Order: sequence, then structure tokens, then C-alpha cells
Amino acid sequence: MIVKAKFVKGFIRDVHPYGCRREVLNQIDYCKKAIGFRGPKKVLIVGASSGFGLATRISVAFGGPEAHTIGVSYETGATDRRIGTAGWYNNIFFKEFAKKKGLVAKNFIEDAFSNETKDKVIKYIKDEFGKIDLFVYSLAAPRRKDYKTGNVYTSRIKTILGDFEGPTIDVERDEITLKKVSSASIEEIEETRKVMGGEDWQEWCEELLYEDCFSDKATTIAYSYIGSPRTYKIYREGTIGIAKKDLEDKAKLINEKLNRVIGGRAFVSVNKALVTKASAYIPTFPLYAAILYKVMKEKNIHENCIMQIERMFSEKIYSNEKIQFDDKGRLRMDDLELRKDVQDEVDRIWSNITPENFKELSDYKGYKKEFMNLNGFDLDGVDYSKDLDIELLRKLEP
Ligand SMILES: NC(=O)C1=CN([C@@H]2O[C@H](COP(=O)(O)OP(=O)(O)OC[C@H]3O[C@@H](n4cnc5c(N)ncnc54)[C@H](O)[C@@H]3O)[C@@H](O)[C@H]2O)C=CC1
Ligand code: NA
Repeated sequence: MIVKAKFVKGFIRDVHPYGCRREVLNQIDYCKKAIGFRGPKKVLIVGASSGFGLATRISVAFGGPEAHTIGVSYETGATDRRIGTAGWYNNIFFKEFAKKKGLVAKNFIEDAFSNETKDKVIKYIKDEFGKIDLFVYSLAAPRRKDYKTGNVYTSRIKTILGDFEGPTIDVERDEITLKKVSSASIEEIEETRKVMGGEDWQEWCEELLYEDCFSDKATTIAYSYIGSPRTYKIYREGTIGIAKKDLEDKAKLINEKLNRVIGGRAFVSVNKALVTKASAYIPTFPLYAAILYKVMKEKNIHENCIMQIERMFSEKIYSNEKIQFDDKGRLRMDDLELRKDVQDEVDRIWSNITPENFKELSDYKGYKKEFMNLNGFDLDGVDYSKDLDIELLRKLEP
């Protein structure tokens, strides 16, 4: 079978599994070439299979600390109709590389919202892994199940106080298109807060702390976004923004408890805009990211996931220099994105953007490549003419 990049309902149908291997290896190679940092030895990451969580895992394992890692993710493998998710394969190839380096890399392919999943991970930590010094909560989900009551909360990306309509980039068609987003009901706001707020992160932290799973002075981090006024309507001041503010509020509560009990700490890191599976489908995000890429590349300050994470750990969290938070106690990795000259240029380009000129004014090429790359496509050192053995791929284990 020769896997080709193709779309179904605006989603890539089949990832290229060996491309995913190459993309994991590219991030590992960046970390191996980096100056290096030291700090964490035993790391738990929820949402470890792709995007920021995968970069987090690769950073601590290969960027100097030689950390053992537990990854919890929800992914699916090959069926008789589907090849498996990018994250499915990322987990597998990360493990292969980590094992060769002599590192523990445990995968739990499980729903993190489950009480059952928490018990499994806690059991593994107590029995086998040893206490955790770093816990990263990097989860992006469309829904949350409350396993006790059977209730399902659905995450919706909607606006508040007024419908939205604005340009976006359709990767399937290489075109600018208008996307409509409607106002959320109070129930929809609450459900999104239930899924993408800090409740589950807080529950993980409490269960970990109280079952004696954290090392003294342990750190926990969750990831957030603030962005520019170009996206306040559909992000920061929409349903997802209300959820992220709940996440930031929970960080403060978790921080107080961890500090009191083990001298530990919790904080949100507000990261920069970039292409991941989750972000690629936020309305209008492709257009903002494409312009931002253009501006930041011209100013030599562009970063992808692995560069973001490597800088965060080596320059801010585990540095010689003391960590600096914003006035709300958040770590700011959007420090370069939200720089005044960057945002001025983004706003200026944005105002000149049309369906006819967007490829000239924005870095659509770079945006599309990063989108293709995370799905295993458009990568160097991958032979895209070679047939893949499906039986071989389906036998691979996380
Ligand atoms: N990509 C961006 O522009 C930015 C993303 N962030 C935040 O980074 C965090 C991670 O998102 P990305 O890396 O962008 O997305 P991603 O789609 O690459 O990663 C999502 C991860 O969450 C896991 N996951 C989803 N439901 C799960 C479940 N029920 N149980 C266990 N794992 C589950 C997936 O398996 C995957 O590992 C999110 O909180 C997002 O809001 C923050 C700033 C920017
Ligand atoms: Na992630």
C-alpha cells in the first residue's frame, strides 16, 4: 500500500507512519544538538503522544536530563479501514528510541479523565516507576466523561455575546474561506469549562499528592494560550478562553496545596501559537499562524513545538537564571509572539490580506508543511514511493 496525503471531511485520512517516526527523530535530533539542561528524572505527561506533550517528553528524555517518562494518551491503532493515528505511532517510535538509549518509557493508552486510569498510573508509580518530580498536563479533548455518573461533557469552540464570521485558511484547497462561529449558551460554556478547564488536572494532582507519588519539591505544569486581539472572539474571550481561565485558576489552587504539603509548585505556561492537530482545527487559527510564521521567521524568532519546549525547560524552568512569572503567576512562552514589533507587523499584514494575495503576504507554505509533517508527510529522508506493510505496522505496540 502506498499512502498518499488525502482529505476526508477536511481531515487527513491516513497518516504516514514511517513519516511519524522521522518526525519524532527530527525532534530528538534537535534536543541532542541543544546545549542541554538538567533537572527532572522521573516525568509523567498526560497528553504525551503529539504536539506540546510529545515535545515535552522528547525534551526531558533527550535534551539532557535523561529522564524516565510515563506517557498517557488517547490514540487508536490500525483497523481494517484505518491506519492508526499520528499519536498512536509517535508513542511507539518514541518508546523505540527511548529504549535504545536505555530509558524507561511507559505508555498508557487510556482516557485520562477516568478514575480507573488514575488508579492504573498511581499503581505503576508506586510499584515500579518511583516518585514523580515533574507532571505535565497537556491534554486537548473534544469531550469529557464522568465515569461515576455516566455524564458526558462536550467541548465546543464558540463565541460569547455575538456570532463571528472571519477569514481562515483551508489547507485542503489552498484557499482563504469564511468561517462562521455562533454564540454559546450558558450550558455550552459550562461543558467546555468541564472539559478544558482545570478540574481533571487538579484531580490528577490531588490523587498523585495524596497517594505519595510526588517527589519533594515536585513541579506541575499545564499549557495555555492568550494570543492577540485578532483571535479574542473565537479563543480567549470565547468558550475555550473561559476554560483556560479556569485552568489558570486551578493552577493557583494546586500550587497552594503542593507548596504546603511537599514544598512543590504548580503553574500554567502560556505557549505560542503553532500548528498541531488540535490548533489546526480552531476556526481562523490557520490564518493567524500563517501570518505570525511569516513575521517571526523574518525576525529570526520563529519556534515550533520542540524549540518552544527546549527553551522553556533550559532557559526558564531548569536554568541558572531564576524563573520569572507574569503578574498573574503564569510562565510566558508567548513572550516573543506577543512582542510589540511582532504584533504590529501581524496586524499590518492582516489588514492587507485578501483571498488573492494571502500566499504572498503570509507563510502559508511553512504552515502547510508543518501541518503535513506532523502527519508524517513532506519530510526529508522518507521514501514516499515505498509500499507499507500493514501487517507489520499493526503488530507494533505502545
Ligand atoms: N497548539 C497551540 O497553538 C497551542 C496549544 N496549547 C495547549 O497545549 C495543550 C496540548 O495541545 P496540542 O499539543 O496543541 O494538541 P495535540 O492534539 O497535538 O495533543 C493532544 C494530546 O491530548 C491527548 N488526549 C486528548 N484526549 C485525551 C484523553 N481523553 N485522555 C488522554 N489523552 C487525551 C491526545 O492523545 C494528545 O496526546 C492543550 O492544552 C492546548 O490548549 C497552548 C498554546 C498553543
Ligand atoms: Na500535547
